[PDB]
Amino acid sequence: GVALGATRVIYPAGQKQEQLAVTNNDENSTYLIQSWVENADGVKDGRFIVTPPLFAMKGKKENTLRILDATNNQLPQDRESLFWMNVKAIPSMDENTLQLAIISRIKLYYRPAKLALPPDQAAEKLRFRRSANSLTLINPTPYYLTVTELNAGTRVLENALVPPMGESTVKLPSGSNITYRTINDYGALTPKMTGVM
Amino acid sequence: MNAACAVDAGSVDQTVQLGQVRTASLAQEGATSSAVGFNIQLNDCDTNVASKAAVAFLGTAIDAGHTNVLALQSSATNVGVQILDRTGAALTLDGATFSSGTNTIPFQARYFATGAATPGAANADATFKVQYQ
Repeated sequence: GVALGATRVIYPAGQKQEQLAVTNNDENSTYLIQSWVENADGVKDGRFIVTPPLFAMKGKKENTLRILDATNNQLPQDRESLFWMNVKAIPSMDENTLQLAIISRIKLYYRPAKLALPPDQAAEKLRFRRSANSLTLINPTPYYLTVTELNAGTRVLENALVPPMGESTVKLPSGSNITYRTINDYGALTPKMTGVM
Repeated sequence: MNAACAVDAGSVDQTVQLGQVRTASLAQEGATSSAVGFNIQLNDCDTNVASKAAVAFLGTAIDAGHTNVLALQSSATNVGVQILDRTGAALTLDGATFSSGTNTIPFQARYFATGAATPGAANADATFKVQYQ
């Protein structure tokens, strides 16, 4: 039963390392743990180093992964960059069976040091434009917005990941009153916010 | 404050028991066996973290014709394993087919024949992908 200490990692520009806990809650199971970082394209990026990239957990254990900035200061400095932290748990072996490795994937936001807007004010700047048969979420802020519990009047819409100074586009069932929550840096749901399409 | 989930298929080492391969039920291509149920557990986490997650599978297809039929590990042949959702619907193995008791994800598994199945044991591997919101 391998788990992670967070659902996302905020990496502030300037830090030599970032830490993420990995655990196994099962005394009976033994796991090989393989970890790596991918970009927004799902391509294995050498821009963030994880140590140990490979290690073993024989039973109930906790190990701390170290996430290292190897970006050579080449990422954008006016917005967050999206990366994906990948942690694969490979179980020790055993009659007709299916056996599974488990990949936990969590967001890794590289966050530059001098953004004007405080992260806590970002979610309230989200704008919604109506098209023909769709709804476009407009993000004017430098932060990735994970939008969830999106409602248009009475109908419940799909969840969206709206990129900084960019946009995302869900489908509409065809109300004007919009409600939505987002997930903060601590992986917690914000209260209900209202919008206008 | 919120941690990810402790993932568990089966009871130990992510190991799921399959039924036996009866060749007389899998005599032709397209033939399927009975489906065994299994659960994947997302433990030790907030119930809104677990439910709001997007899950997918990833494995080697049996052939190009059957991309949702998982191959075997040699030793029965002409047959692989297929993974179904809660109600009996096959799922992909390309690792890009999401999306979303407590914190249980119910699945089924069954054998998909690609021809006259030869007797032998069926042991299959795959990877389960949990991606958090």
